[PDB]
Amino acid sequence: MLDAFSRVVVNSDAKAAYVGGSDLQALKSFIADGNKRLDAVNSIVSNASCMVSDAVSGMICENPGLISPGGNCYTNRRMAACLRDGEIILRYVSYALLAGDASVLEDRCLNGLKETYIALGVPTNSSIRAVSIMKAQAVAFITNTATERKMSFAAGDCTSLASEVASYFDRVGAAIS
Amino acid sequence: MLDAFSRVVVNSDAKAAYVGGSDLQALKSFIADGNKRLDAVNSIVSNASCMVSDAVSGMICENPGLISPGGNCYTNRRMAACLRDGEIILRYVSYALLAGDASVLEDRCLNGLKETYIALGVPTNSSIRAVSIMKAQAVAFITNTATERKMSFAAGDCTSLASEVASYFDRVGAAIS
Amino acid sequence: QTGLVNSKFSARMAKKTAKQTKNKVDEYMARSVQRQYKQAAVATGVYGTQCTEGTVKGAAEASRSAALSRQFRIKQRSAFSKAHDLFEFRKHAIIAAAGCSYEEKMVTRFPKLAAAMVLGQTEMMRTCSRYVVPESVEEEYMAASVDKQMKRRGAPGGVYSLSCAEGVAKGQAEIARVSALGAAYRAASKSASAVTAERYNSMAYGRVHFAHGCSYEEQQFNKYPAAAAAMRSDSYGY
Amino acid sequence: ALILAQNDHQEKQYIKYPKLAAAALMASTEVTRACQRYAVPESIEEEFLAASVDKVNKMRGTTASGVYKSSCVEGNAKGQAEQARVAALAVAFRSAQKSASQFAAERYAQSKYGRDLFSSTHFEEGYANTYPAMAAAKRASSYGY
Amino acid sequence: MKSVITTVVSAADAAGRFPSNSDLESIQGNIQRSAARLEAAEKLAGNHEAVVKEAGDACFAKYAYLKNPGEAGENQEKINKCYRDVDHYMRLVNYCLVVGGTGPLDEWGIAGAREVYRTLNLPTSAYVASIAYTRDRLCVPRDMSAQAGVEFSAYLDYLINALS
Amino acid sequence: MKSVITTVVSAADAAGRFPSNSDLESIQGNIQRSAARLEAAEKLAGNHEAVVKEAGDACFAKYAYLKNPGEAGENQEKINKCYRDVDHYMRLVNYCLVVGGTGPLDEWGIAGAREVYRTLNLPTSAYVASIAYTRDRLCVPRDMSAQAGVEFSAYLDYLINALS
Amino acid sequence: MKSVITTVVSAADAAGRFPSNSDLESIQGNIQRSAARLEAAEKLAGNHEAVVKEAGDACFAKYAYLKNPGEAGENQEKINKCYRDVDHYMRLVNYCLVVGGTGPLDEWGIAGAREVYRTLNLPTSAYVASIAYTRDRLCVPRDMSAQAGVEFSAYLDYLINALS
Amino acid sequence: MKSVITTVVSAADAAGRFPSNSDLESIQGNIQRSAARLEAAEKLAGNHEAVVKEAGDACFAKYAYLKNPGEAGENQEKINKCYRDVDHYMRLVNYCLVVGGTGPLDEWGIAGAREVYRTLNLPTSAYVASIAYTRDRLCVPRDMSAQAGVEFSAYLDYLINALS
Ligand SMILES: *C(=C)C1=C(C)[C@@H](Cc2[nH]c(/C=C3N=C(/C=C4\NC(=O)[C@H](C)[C@H]4CC)C(C)=C\3CCC(=O)O)c(CCC(=O)O)c2C)NC1=O
Ligand SMILES: *CCC1=C(C)C(=O)N[C@H]1Cc1[nH]c(/C=C2\N=C(C[C@H]3NC(=O)C(CC)=C3C)C(C)=C2CCC(=O)O)c(CCC(=O)O)c1C
Ligand SMILES: *C[C@@H](*)C1=C(C)C(=O)N[C@H]1Cc1[nH]c(/C=C2\N=C(C[C@H]3NC(=O)C(CC)=C3C)C(C)=C2CCC(=O)O)c(CCC(=O)O)c1C
Ligand SMILES: *[C@@H](C)C1=C(C)C(=O)N[C@H]1Cc1[nH]c(/C=C2\N=C(C[C@H]3NC(=O)C(CC)=C3C)C(C)=C2CCC(=O)O)c(CCC(=O)O)c1C
Ligand SMILES: *[C@@H](C)[C@H]1/C(=C/C2=NC(=C\c3[nH]c(C[C@H]4NC(=O)C(C=C)=C4C)c(C)c3CCC(=O)O)/C(CCC(=O)O)=C2C)NC(=O)[C@@H]1C
Ligand SMILES: *[C@H](C)[C@H]1/C(=C/C2=NC(=C\c3[nH]c(C[C@H]4NC(=O)C(C=C)=C4C)c(C)c3CCC(=O)O)/C(CCC(=O)O)=C2C)NC(=O)[C@@H]1C
Ligand SMILES: *[C@H](C)[C@H]1/C(=C/C2=NC(=C\c3[nH]c(C[C@H]4NC(=O)C(C=C)=C4C)c(C)c3CCC(=O)O)/C(CCC(=O)O)=C2C)NC(=O)[C@@H]1C
Ligand SMILES: *[C@H](C)[C@H]1/C(=C/C2=NC(=C\c3[nH]c(C[C@H]4NC(=O)C(C=C)=C4C)c(C)c3CCC(=O)O)/C(CCC(=O)O)=C2C)NC(=O)[C@@H]1C
Ligand SMILES: *[C@H](C)[C@H]1/C(=C/C2=NC(=C\c3[nH]c(C[C@H]4NC(=O)C(C=C)=C4C)c(C)c3CCC(=O)O)/C(CCC(=O)O)=C2C)NC(=O)[C@@H]1C
Ligand SMILES: C=CC1=C(C)[C@@H](Cc2[nH]c(/C=C3N=C(/C=C4\NC(=O)[C@H](C)[C@H]4CC)C(C)=C\3CCC(=O)O)c(CCC(=O)O)c2C)NC1=O
Ligand SMILES: C=CC1=C(C)[C@@H](Cc2[nH]c(/C=C3N=C(/C=C4\NC(=O)[C@H](C)[C@H]4CC)C(C)=C\3CCC(=O)O)c(CCC(=O)O)c2C)NC1=O
Ligand SMILES: C=CC1=C(C)[C@@H](Cc2[nH]c(/C=C3N=C(/C=C4\NC(=O)[C@H](C)[C@H]4CC)C(C)=C\3CCC(=O)O)c(CCC(=O)O)c2C)NC1=O
Ligand SMILES: C=CC1=C(C)[C@@H](Cc2[nH]c(/C=C3N=C(/C=C4\NC(=O)[C@H](C)[C@H]4CC)C(C)=C\3CCC(=O)O)c(CCC(=O)O)c2C)NC1=O
Ligand SMILES: C=CC1=C(C)[C@@H](Cc2[nH]c(/C=C3N=C(/C=C4\NC(=O)[C@H](C)[C@H]4CC)C(C)=C\3CCC(=O)O)c(CCC(=O)O)c2C)NC1=O
Repeated sequence: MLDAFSRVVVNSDAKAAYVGGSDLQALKSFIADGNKRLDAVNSIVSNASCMVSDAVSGMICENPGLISPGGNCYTNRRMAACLRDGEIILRYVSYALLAGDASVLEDRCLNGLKETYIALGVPTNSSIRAVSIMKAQAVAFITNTATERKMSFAAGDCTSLASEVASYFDRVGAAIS
Repeated sequence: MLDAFSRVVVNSDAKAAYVGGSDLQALKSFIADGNKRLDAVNSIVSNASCMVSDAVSGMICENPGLISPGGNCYTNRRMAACLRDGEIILRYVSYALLAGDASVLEDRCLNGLKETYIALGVPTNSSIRAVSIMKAQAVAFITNTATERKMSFAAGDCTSLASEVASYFDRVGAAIS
Repeated sequence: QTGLVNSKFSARMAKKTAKQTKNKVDEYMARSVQRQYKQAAVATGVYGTQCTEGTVKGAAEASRSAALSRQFRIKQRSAFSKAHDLFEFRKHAIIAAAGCSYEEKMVTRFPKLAAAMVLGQTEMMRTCSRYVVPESVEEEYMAASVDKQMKRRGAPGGVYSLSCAEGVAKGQAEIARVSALGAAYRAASKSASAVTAERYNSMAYGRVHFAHGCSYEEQQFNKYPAAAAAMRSDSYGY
Repeated sequence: ALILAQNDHQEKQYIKYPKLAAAALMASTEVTRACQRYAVPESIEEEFLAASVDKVNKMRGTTASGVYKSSCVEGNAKGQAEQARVAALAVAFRSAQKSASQFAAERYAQSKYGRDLFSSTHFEEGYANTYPAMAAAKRASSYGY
Repeated sequence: MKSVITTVVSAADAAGRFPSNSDLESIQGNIQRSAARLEAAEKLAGNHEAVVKEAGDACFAKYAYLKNPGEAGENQEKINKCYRDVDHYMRLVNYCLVVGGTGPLDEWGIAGAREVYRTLNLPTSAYVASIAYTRDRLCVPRDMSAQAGVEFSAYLDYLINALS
Repeated sequence: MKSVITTVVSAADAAGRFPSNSDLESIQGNIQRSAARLEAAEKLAGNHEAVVKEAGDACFAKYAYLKNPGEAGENQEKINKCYRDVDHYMRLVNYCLVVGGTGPLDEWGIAGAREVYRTLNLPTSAYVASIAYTRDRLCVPRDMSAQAGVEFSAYLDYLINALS
Repeated sequence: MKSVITTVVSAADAAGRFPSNSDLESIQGNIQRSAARLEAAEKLAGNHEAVVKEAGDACFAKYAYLKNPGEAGENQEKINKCYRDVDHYMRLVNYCLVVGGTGPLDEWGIAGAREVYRTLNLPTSAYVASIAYTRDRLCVPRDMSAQAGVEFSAYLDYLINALS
Repeated sequence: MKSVITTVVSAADAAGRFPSNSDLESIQGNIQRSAARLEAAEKLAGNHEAVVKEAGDACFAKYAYLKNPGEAGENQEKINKCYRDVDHYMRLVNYCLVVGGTGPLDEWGIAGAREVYRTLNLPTSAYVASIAYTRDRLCVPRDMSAQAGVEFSAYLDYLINALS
């Protein structure tokens, strides 16, 4: 497990160096953009039980062929599995939202997830739909452009926080396919 | 495990009444001197390893009848096992010292250890000497009257929260005896 | 080029073969069922103290090099002792799948998932060895009566085996000594509602996994539950 | 070539023109990857079983007395023979770099390649069904290697 | 009682270590943000008997079919067991901004709460029709300070998303 | 490795939940302390090889016997190999002051130390004869400030609290 | 307690076995070697006041720096108790000779060793410094035999190699 | 294969110890004891065609009901599958003279032997009849010497104690 405060002490390690005075600029900017970085998470996880139900039904009204027999989401048991793994995925990109590094996920969720939907035969293109539709709600929650919840905030720059939740969300799609 | 935050609400629900503004007499004060709390807990860990050679070796010099054949602490298997459990009564109270309540220690240590102090041969007489000096040193280590060390402090008052280090280490003898 | 045997120098086949991917889908499925049982251990964000790693200056780091080198011994087994616990772990893991055909689809598929789910179900219900101690010598001589019976599979012909091996270096099992005696104290001061399920489910843990028809042994379990909380399978020699 | 021709014209094209019947064999193994240079063995016994057959395939790169033929030869100039070695490993790193869909295709093909041209009995088409790379290393005896 | 600082010191028990500098700096943040919510506590706690008369029927404006013959909110011993119970959930979250952690949430409204709602045959979607109307009744001018309805707002829809 | 957030993100990982308001406040002390806690990063990293010379021979001031044959410091490169390590010891605690958590000093330096110093036959007090010269060479206003200064000594004697 | 004989009973305890013709056959060697190892048991005991004194300061003849205050080896009351420790070391090394193994030394000396020399900040190689004077001082034609000189010295270096 | 060597190294293996003083004298008794345990082995090997034959028909002399139809002696080949099964045991107890423990007997000869016989309808009361005939037929000046006859007898009755 690593993060952006401890990524530099990995980076300074292998060349046998320290945390130099000019490398602090990503991290001195962190603690001042941390007051808005904590203002970003509670916008997401307040509505979180809807976020999987908004998205996986968005795969249902996109593709209704999966709730037929033969589909991987037919039976009443397997949708209890699916909604469970739907809300796993944003539970771990929310960790990297507070951590600022990808070293939370492909050591805890992505290492071998490509191969463990291989033997279960889970259609990986359908899981991409359950990744991107969650991502679309995420950037609309950060920039508050989603229609039917208006949350109070402090004004200022937030345009780069939604820029990185794209980078985490497509990565979990990048490694499942 | 509670803290002094969650100590006071277990009786408020026991009368089912809401936390009033009359209840803010303790809560204005505790957050205000909260920096006066952990500015002494730095001193508690900063003499961790030397503590089990201060009061415990201050016990064998009070009574040398324990190192010869005929003592409970005769071999190194029980020489260490007296001072190994010396530092645990340092350790468990440090969680409770900042907590403002002994809910951390008194379930995981003080409940059950009295009967664990039954079956062994550990003397009731030497069960109270170390807990006084390691109270009376932390009485000094709050007050910085250590005769060979005066460390860094934001100087002023700290003897108000020196009342807890006497109010904590009395229930050791009140519940083991 | 030619074969690896003659007329060629360096190694080949940097490609995950069909057996090699079977191990990884086993391991990912096993880490999931490992972490899922520990979610049942700590059910809040406040840690239950049965997750207490070590309790002195160095016992927490000391538990690391013992646990993986013990796992090295489970990897170091013979062809017989690997074929035995293949078939033996799974039919215990069949039994924990109480009335589910779906779980016994994939427990005959992934033998490490069979291995990873049988022992963690015990640690969820704390129906195992160091989680429940008897109350008097009424049951103390009874609970440790099967303890000398269990290690008969350990040393088969007098000569000891690597199942019950404790330390691989100088001064290792002596930190394991003082640790589990603290667990023997950590088993002594649990909650009131806690301990009144460890006994009343270890007397159900034996009656499904070990009894199989004997109504005499059900008298033994339902009056002495701590004698059943030591009973384990043939795969652990100890 | 007579036992892979689909037409009766294609049969006549191989009988009369011998340089076509040669390269019609060779081109079939390139596209349906049943060469040695495309076969990765999936086990340590197969890497022994493939090694067991090309010890006989290299044994016709020498004469009846054991002196070397002109066929199996890996160099002609100062440094070329070492350059053939550093060449052939990049073939080998890319033979094991196929897609997941193309390892499946030549798995059935090399099994089909061995039991069509070299096998005449039931045990001979048992080593081809079970280990494809052992059947993929069966050369065509007009080479030396 | 899940709290802020009980969540810290337990891994120093669970891995067995001493309190270092890294363990105490988390409670340096328990000075400022601990203060800003405690104004919103008694601002709500003095008036908990009044805000239930628009919170309870906000479900019953939506779900008046629970007053049918043979139902869950049908009659006066169930009505006065309804109007008694709608503020119990707020006394849970009244103590939430007292400690700062989610203590009485995860102690007295989680375990079996999905069970006994189905088992006593009362709708789980009824309380979310009773308490989101309370949370969607925020006028930060006449309520409190600016930030005091930010963490406090996050509890009132936590129970929306946890319970259903 | 271990950070300020690593415990409170694993306290929601082992629980398997999204982060509640308990650990939402956990990063509040991360930003109130960083005003002067990485002050001693490049102040140290701009002055690190002055104090390797200052305290690195102040262990040979206490124990001036090490040049005898048989023990470690008897030739030129072996004491030159010492000065690498006493650089390393405020390397991986200078990492710790900006990491916040106590990860990479345990992950690399302080754990496993008892087993390798026993084998390589060198006293662990012969290290702390150097480290204990450093903290009483720090000045309270001159080198850094006070709240900067408390996060230098309490890492420095926490070192020897786990070396002794 | 470990010896020749208390090994093979606990070996043949858990196997459900009666001691067969290897278990007793190991003790068949343990009677003739007991003549050669208890020849050295009481010559150590009959002259034990020799080794406690001009080896304990000969220990100090290569660790002489402990005599300074600040350290723990400086004054006479910490010589009054200092020579008492090697009295427990010359006692415990005598009792291994009447057992047949390293039983009483490992049970009484090694268990709890590594944690009280360093929490007392005693340099643990100085507890080895006496033993090196003891080893090659016992010559062959004078003190012990040739076959008793080897095995007491084989009992001796167990106290060397376990301490550091 | 439980030998007088292998019984002690596994005891020090699992505890993680070197070959110590408990292990030096444990195999001291494998020369002066095996100065006589080999003496039965070359006596058994040069006279095995007669010893097996004498103990063979001593079984059929006692229980002459094996010849009947239905039992374990009714045909010529079941006569040879009995005279073979004592030549196996007169090799296995020859082998554990050479081992010096129970190794060849307890692993390859008696382990699960009480399942093959009870399923194949073999009277294990006749196996002890055919072994015990030679258990007294040894003559302490004539078969071997008395330091070898107590050795050879002690391996037979251990097999008799097993099957009974
Ligand atoms: C099928 C016909 C179909 C759907 C199901 C649905 C899925 C979908 N939704 C969006 C956009 C949003 N989804 C949101 C989630 C929720 N909205 C709510 O009101 C609650 C709080 C929550 C569910 C518990 C949100 C907030 C948005 C953003 C818009 C907004 O301001 O509300 C998408 C992507 C964009 C789109 O297609 O509209 C999809 C696929 N849409 C369907 O067509
Ligand atoms: C039930 C709670 C729990 C979970 C989940 C878990 O993973 N462990 C327990 C409690 C716990 N343990 C630690 C820290 C450590 N635990 C180990 C042992 C494991 N780590 C290993 O590498 C191996 C070998 C495969 C094992 C068995 C170790 C070595 C540590 C680190 C201690 C040290 O080395 O100094 C923690 C604390 C994590 C944190 O927040 O820092 C907890 C809660
Ligand atoms: C279950 C396998 C077994 C048999 C059979 C047996 O006799 N003992 C166990 C394992 C075993 N252990 C040793 C040596 C030691 N074992 C311990 C264990 C105790 N210490 C603890 O902290 C705990 C947990 C409560 C226990 C049970 C100790 C201290 C030793 C001494 C280590 C040493 O001296 O090297 C052995 C081999 C030697 C022996 O006869 O005990 C075995 C097989
Ligand atoms: C032809 C197939 C051969 C038969 C039959 C045989 O017994 N040996 C083959 C011919 C041959 N080659 C050499 C020497 C070299 N051959 C080299 C090429 C191999 N090394 C590689 O890395 C690869 C690809 C993976 C191949 C094919 C190299 C290089 C040499 C060394 C050249 C040099 O100048 O030393 C010989 C001579 C005997 C020997 O093995 O050196 C023969 C007979
Ligand atoms: C004659 C005095 C016996 C008797 C012997 C029979 N044994 C038969 C089969 C048999 N016996 C064994 C055990 C033996 N064989 C071994 O290789 C070893 C150890 C190295 C031992 C101890 C086995 C395993 C078997 C089955 C396989 C085989 O044929 O060898 C047997 C035939 C049984 C049958 O045909 O039904 C006979 C007659 N029977 C007696 O009653 C006395 C005791
Ligand atoms: C009866 C309990 C088992 C058993 C288990 C062993 N545990 C050993 C180490 C160990 N295991 C845990 C439990 C951890 N794994 C989980 O799956 C869960 C919850 C679902 C938890 C908390 C802990 C905390 C520890 C260290 C403490 C300890 O047990 O001493 C272990 C190795 C030896 C050892 O150190 O104990 C074993 C063998 N023992 C048994 O025989 C049955 C299978
Ligand atoms: C009216 C708007 C509600 C409603 C209220 C009812 N609750 C009934 C029983 C009940 N509910 C709980 C859960 C809640 N009440 C509490 O007092 C506490 C904590 C202390 C909690 C979490 C409990 C514990 C109980 C039993 C004791 C009690 O009366 O409080 C109930 C009776 C149903 C029946 O008897 O069948 C009613 C009418 N029920 C509704 O359906 C709407 C949404
Ligand atoms: C100097 C102040 C000490 C002293 C130092 C010596 N250390 C020697 C060897 C050594 N030390 C370590 C651990 C250390 N090196 C690291 O890179 C790190 C972590 C970043 C640590 C904690 C290692 C791994 C080694 C072996 C490799 C090497 O340095 O050559 C050493 C030489 C012993 C030898 O190799 O014979 C010395 C002299 N010893 C002293 O007496 C003073 C007090
Ligand atoms: C003298 C050459 C040493 C030295 C010796 C000191 N040891 C002190 C205390 C101490 N020593 C031991 C080890 C030994 N004594 C025992 O009784 C047993 C087991 C039966 C052993 C192995 C122990 C366990 C202790 C602590 C308890 C006790 O006093 O017996 C000591 C006093 C220290 C103090 O008063 O704090 C001294 C001076 N110290 C030196 O500096 C040189 C190297
Ligand atoms: C423990 C709980 C806890 C938190 C959650 C944060 C809450 C928090 N966020 C901001 C403050 C802010 N938050 C934002 C963020 C945003 N504004 C937008 O329009 C976007 C929707 C969104 C970015 C995605 C911005 C832009 C600021 C102003 C910059 C700043 O004050 O640092 C502030 C300072 C202003 C104020 O007083 O409110 C605080 C206290 N701090 C805490 O102590
Ligand atoms: C810690 C790692 C971890 C994960 C990554 C998730 C994901 C995950 N899901 C399943 C198991 C499953 N996962 C799904 C989900 C889906 N199938 C689809 O076609 C859709 C793309 C998607 C719906 C959202 C289904 C349907 C099953 C069950 C299949 C079945 O019942 O046959 C499994 C195997 C375990 C089991 O079968 O019980 C895992 C690991 N859960 C975890 O614990
Ligand atoms: C027979 C032997 C014997 C001893 C060793 C001492 C042990 C000892 N010290 C103190 C009293 C104290 N003990 C310490 C402890 C220490 N001081 C430090 O600098 C270190 C951190 C740590 C030792 C490693 C401190 C700080 C005080 C308070 C007075 C002071 O030293 O300033 C007390 C209680 C009150 C007193 O009498 O002073 C005792 C019993 N006394 C004895 O009778
Ligand atoms: C997270 C890191 C962290 C720490 C390391 C400690 C360190 C610490 N202590 C105080 C601050 C203080 N500390 C003391 C303490 C004392 N005065 C005395 O005379 C006694 C010797 C001693 C304890 C008994 C007093 C009196 C104050 C000022 C009053 C107050 O802060 O309430 C302050 C605030 C003042 C400042 O900004 O410098 C800090 C950061 N607290 C923290 O938050
Ligand atoms: C258990 C048996 C046993 C011993 C041998 C002695 C070991 C021993 N010998 C001497 C004292 C002596 N020890 C020896 C013996 C030897 N000197 C050498 O140079 C050789 C290495 C070795 C003979 C091979 C001699 C010759 C003396 C006389 C003075 C001296 O040389 O040191 C002393 C110092 C006290 C004294 O003056 O007696 C001691 C502890 N003590 C014992 O308890």
